[PDB]
Amino acid sequence: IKKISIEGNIAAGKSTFVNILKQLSEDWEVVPEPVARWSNVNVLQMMYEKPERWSFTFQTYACLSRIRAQLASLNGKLDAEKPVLFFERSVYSDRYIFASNLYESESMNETEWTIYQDWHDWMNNQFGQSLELDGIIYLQATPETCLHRIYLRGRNEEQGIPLEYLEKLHYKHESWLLHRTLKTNFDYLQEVPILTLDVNEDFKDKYASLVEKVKEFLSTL
Amino acid sequence: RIKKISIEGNIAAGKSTFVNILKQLSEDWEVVPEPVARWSNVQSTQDEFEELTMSQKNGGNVLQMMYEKPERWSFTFQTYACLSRIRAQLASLNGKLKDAEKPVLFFERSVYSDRYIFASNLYESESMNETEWTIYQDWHDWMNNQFGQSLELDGIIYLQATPETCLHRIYLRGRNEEQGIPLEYLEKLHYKHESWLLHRTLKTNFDYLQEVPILTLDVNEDFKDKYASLVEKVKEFLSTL
Ligand SMILES: Nc1ncnc2c1ncn2[C@@H]1O[C@H](COP(=O)(O)OP(=O)(O)O)[C@@H](O)[C@H]1O
Ligand SMILES: Nc1ncnc2c1ncn2[C@@H]1O[C@H](COP(=O)(O)OP(=O)(O)O)[C@@H](O)[C@H]1O
Ligand SMILES: Nc1ncnc2c1ncn2[C@H]1C[C@H](O)[C@@H](CO)O1
Ligand SMILES: Nc1ncnc2c1ncn2[C@H]1C[C@H](O)[C@@H](CO)O1
Repeated sequence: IKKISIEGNIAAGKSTFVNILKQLSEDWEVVPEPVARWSNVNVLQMMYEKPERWSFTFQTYACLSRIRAQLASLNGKLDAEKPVLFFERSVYSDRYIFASNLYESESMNETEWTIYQDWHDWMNNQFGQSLELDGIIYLQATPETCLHRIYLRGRNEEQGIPLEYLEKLHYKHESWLLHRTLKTNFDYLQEVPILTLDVNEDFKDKYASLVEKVKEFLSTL
Repeated sequence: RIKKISIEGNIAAGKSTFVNILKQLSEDWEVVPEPVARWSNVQSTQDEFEELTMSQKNGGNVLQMMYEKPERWSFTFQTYACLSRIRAQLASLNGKLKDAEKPVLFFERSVYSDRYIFASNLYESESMNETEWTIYQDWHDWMNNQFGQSLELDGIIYLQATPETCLHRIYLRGRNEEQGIPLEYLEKLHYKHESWLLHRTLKTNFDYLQEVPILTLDVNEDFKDKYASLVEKVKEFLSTL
């Protein structure tokens, strides 16, 4: 099973795009972010209201529900010829973008962070080899595109998110995936291929061509 | 084929003492310490390069933090306490007792203590809200459907001391973080272990526990008074298995 992680900032349109991709082939399946599991255990609203209190509790639940659902979809599903499983984001995104960001903003203290890294390290050392990515698709949209789209989706918990939060997360994604300067202690990720895609335009325009590029990206793998 | 024996009892019941002495009777016996030292000095792993120039910094005390503000730090504590426990138990399960004839691996507390005794109590005491309590049980259960089976106990030895003995032995031990624990906290935990291990009425999400053999030992006495009898009882206990 070839595993692809779909990465991008909030409301760039990763659920939109991946849902579109699933249909191209029967050999293609998707692992969504468990946002409904998060809305009703509402830990998402809690952390966004009180980031200094609920940040670590969120990252734990977040990453845990992601590991669970990524593993459930390999342990079952697909006799498929050349199967691909696309992940809405990854364990690497949780830790080196969001959790790292919250730390950098002081919504996690040194203790919380250290515990979070030690849990991430262990949690991932049990599997890791099992959920290792073969490729990344970085959906690239500006902070402002992403602020507009948050308003379009209309989710109640995210309406307060300031642009400056999004710029931050945007800088982390560019550093990790475009400049490739961010260091994870998973050194295979340095030899993982990355398809960057501009998705700033309205999907009425340019969009469908992107999907043709993806069929391509997954020929070389 | 390693028999796993969990060693349970309240705080300062004397579990560390009894089982680290008890293990000298056999080379086929080894003990997995409760990783308390990791909880009072929290550290994550260092980069392969960073560690040649950087010291492993002394972390925070998430054990003190939890005592000082349980409604803030109970969830974070339970989560790490359980992770570190599992990690050590599994590591010694894969690690020790190669050339061993009748191996017994004695655990200091279990993953079930942390959930059904300690966390259960912080919930009940309102130190963890429903979300925290629900997130935690969801993690615990998952963790148990993986590495469990590999962790199943063959027995439990319950070292029974009065809340008052525990409190005394807390002062004796002199552990800084625990010095302001009131008798009432120890009372509640005593009660939880009674229901689990003596009366066996406490309702669990793991059925085999209802069947697991339990040896109850009274360790209120000065160590040397009952030592002879306790070792007798224990050995007559491992043979039933
Ligand atoms: N290219 C696009 N053009 C116009 N709207 C888009 C585009 N991509 C996504 N959207 C819309 O913006 C919102 C956020 O997209 P979504 O796929 O939910 O993002 P994510 O899952 O990455 O948070 C949704 O309303 C979606 O319909
Ligand atoms: N039977 C005993 N009589 C007098 N002191 C004891 C006895 N058993 C243990 N102690 C002391 O009580 C303290 C707590 O013991 P410890 O073995 O750390 O308990 P636990 O491991 O259950 O927390 C230590 O000072 C230990 O030396
Ligand atoms: N690992 C994470 N840490 C903090 N926040 C996260 C994380 N993953 C997803 N989110 C947020 C982004 C959107 O608000 C919403 C949709 O995924 O959930
Ligand atoms: N699972 C737990 N939950 C809350 N506290 C715990 C737990 N395990 C140990 N302790 C505390 C009690 C003693 O201070 C000391 C002995 O390990 O650490």
